[PDB]
Amino acid sequence: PSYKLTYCPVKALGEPIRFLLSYGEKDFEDYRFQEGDWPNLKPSMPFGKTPVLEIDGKQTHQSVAISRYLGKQFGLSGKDDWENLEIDMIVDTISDFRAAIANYHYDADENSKQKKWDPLKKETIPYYTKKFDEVVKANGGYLAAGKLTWADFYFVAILDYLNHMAKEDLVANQPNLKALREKVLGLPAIKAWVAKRPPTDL
Amino acid sequence: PSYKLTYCPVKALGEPIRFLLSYGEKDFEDYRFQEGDWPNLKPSMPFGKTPVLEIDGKQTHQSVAISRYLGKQFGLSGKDDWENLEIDMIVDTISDFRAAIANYHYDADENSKQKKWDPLKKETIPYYTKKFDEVVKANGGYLAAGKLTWADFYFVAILDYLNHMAKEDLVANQPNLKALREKVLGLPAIKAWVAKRPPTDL
Repeated sequence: PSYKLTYCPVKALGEPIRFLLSYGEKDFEDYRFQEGDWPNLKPSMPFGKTPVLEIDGKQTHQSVAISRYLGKQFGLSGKDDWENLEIDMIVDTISDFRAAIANYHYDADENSKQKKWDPLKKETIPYYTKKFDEVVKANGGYLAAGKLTWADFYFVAILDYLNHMAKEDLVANQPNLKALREKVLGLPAIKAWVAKRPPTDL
Repeated sequence: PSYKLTYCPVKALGEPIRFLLSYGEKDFEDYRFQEGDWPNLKPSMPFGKTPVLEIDGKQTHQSVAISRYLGKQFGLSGKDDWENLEIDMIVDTISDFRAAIANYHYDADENSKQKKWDPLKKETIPYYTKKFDEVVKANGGYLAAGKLTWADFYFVAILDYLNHMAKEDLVANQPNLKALREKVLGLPAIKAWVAKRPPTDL
């Protein structure tokens, strides 16, 4: 169909969608709006945020919801309700992890922000990176359902965004996560997209 | 099929699951841990948080992922992929709304917290409540897919928690949302549950 993605000129929450559409070998317009273009676009987005993926004229939003839908379209979802649960559960956990990082990163009060630095690095980050690595090992190198799913694509696609905010390489000391990253980035459709895409830090 | 729910002695993020199980005419152990016991429970949860739902022994977590699953079990999901996407998008949007509220409410610094009050009350709350009201009206009194779905159970179940944090009845002046609440709370299984459940401010 006709796909048009609208998002920031970075990877972040748009990248999982770009990863998935690529893997599905679907052509899509990759519209990246300029900084001064946003006040113009915001009012026409369903809840004033992006990513927004137009699918045959119809607006869709929410990076996770879209990723799940596209996952089912391209054969990357569970075989049954329970596998889809396992996928959904771990991705919402990725979101919790992102929220913990973003809570420091986007904090506008320097005093309060600095207060969150130590806890993030000393408790939160080590905890999740470990738990996630355990989960990956337990599924034989995947995040859920003992196989490659749209969660692996979502996770790896936003990883640079997570690293940038956390100011560290989150999977460097986590071998199963590191291998999952290498694996997903190693898939041809992704490898091909990654060599094409604009380089950004997020 | 056995069910055992583990969560705080409040409504909040556990309530959606209690609502759906009730609606599905399923008995379940509603375990509510005491404050002093949490330090020892935490490590036994998949990622150190509740709600956790044991489904025939198998642990599940993440309020939204669990609700999507149960919703499909009890005939409260989409007829196809597009409809389930529609439901998914509106629920993740509710999560965004909750995060904006929670950002103020859990701000431990009275200085940063106060900066967040006015924007929350003047911009965020009116924005989301009006938008959700439009959607519910445009869907004939439901949050998605023109029919009752698990989105409606999720929204109404957490609404008190949202009201407590926002320090106001958020739907008091949104008639389509107010009618949705009364509709869900009206349901026999819910009404029975609401009468039976321990009462809390959130």
